[PDB]
Amino acid sequence: ILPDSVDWREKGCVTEVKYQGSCGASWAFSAVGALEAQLKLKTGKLVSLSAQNLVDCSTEKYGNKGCNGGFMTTAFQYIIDNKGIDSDASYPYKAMDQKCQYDSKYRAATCSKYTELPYGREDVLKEAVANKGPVSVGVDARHPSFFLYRSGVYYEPSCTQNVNHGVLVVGYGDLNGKEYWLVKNSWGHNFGEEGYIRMARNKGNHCGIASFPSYPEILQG
Ligand SMILES: CS(=O)(=O)N1CCc2c(c(-c3ccc(Cl)c(C#Cc4cccc(CNCc5ccccc5)c4)c3)nn2CCCN2CCOCC2)C1
Repeated sequence: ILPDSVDWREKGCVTEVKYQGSCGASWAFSAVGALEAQLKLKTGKLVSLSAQNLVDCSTEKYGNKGCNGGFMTTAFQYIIDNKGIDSDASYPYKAMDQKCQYDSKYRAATCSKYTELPYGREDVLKEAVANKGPVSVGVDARHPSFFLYRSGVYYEPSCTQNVNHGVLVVGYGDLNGKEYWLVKNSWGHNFGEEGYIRMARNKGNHCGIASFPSYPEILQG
């Protein structure tokens, strides 16, 4: 039924790794990354979407607090309600809270719907990654080992299933008997493997990778 390995970068569905800096905007980068892939699949164009638009505009009404944190689910609902999100090129990332400056002239995507997956189900997450595209997730990143990660399949014995950092699952695989999730972070290219981390998969929802998964869709019409 499902492929043993997936890597959506190979289909040209994933934009360059971004750098969040001192603004706690991982939630926004995680949401735009998932939508960028659906935009590519639908239109054939790969376009970075504006994380800053989410930080500045998907705020208290959506239970978000910009650089202090937020949620991918309500970021998607903002895009739905707003009938768009701007390109990153038109509305670039400044790592600061700003006045909402959404301009529909520069709309680069819409969102038709989003779907939340069941907590802790790594099987369901695997299916969504294979059959839908990259999936927005949270992870527990409050361990020095995460910040210091350079390469390999990451396993942190003190990790919890409680999440605090948004990332994007762009694939999965197995390196000689160690299964992993292929994860895009937003701490620049100097983090991990060119901005990516391979995180232990089917090890009991390691670091809460499958705790709160969601993905958007852009439908024909
Ligand atoms: C602990 S937990 O794991 O048990 N869990 C408690 C329940 C929970 C968590 C996450 C979640 C999923 C994915 C991510 Cl990436 C994050 C995150 C994060 C993050 C990223 C950067 C910075 C901070 C710092 N935080 C401060 C803050 C204050 C105010 C708002 C936001 C952030 C947090 C959280 N989803 N759900 C369920 C949805 C809750 N609802 C969201 C609203 O309306 C609809 C319902 C966390």
